[PDB]
Amino acid sequence: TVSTFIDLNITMLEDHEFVPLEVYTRHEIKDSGLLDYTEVQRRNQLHDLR
Amino acid sequence: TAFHRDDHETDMELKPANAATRTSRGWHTTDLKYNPSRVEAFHRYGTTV
Ligand SMILES: *[C@@H]1O[C@H](CO)[C@@H](O[C@@H]2O[C@H](CO)[C@@H](O)[C@H](O)[C@H]2NC(C)=O)[C@H](O)[C@H]1NC(C)=O
Repeated sequence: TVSTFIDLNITMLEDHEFVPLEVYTRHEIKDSGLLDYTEVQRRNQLHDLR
Repeated sequence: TAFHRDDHETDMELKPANAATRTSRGWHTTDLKYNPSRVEAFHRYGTTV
């Protein structure tokens, strides 16, 4: 068999899922400061009851 | 140099600190402050350590 047809190949672009990605979370940013003022306050205001 | 209750030197039992939330452990020896007894119309100094 010979053919008079001209081929053409089209495959659909497959699905692709995007997972959530973060370089730094806000908890790491809150921990970036050398002294979280709030936690220092809460610790130091327990001295009499401790 | 300072004394406790203006008293003689004494080695005291280290007592665990009373309970608290979100705090690391601690230990103390004295639970109360010392203030001098009363004599009228006078200045009196009372030490706690
Ligand atoms: C039509 O579709 C593609 C080319 O776009 C070819 O399919 C892939 O071919 C590769 C080798 O080139 C295989 O490893 C894969 O298994 C094939 N499928 C996919 C989804 O990649 C296919 O061969 C083409 N048709 C012809 C006749 O070549």
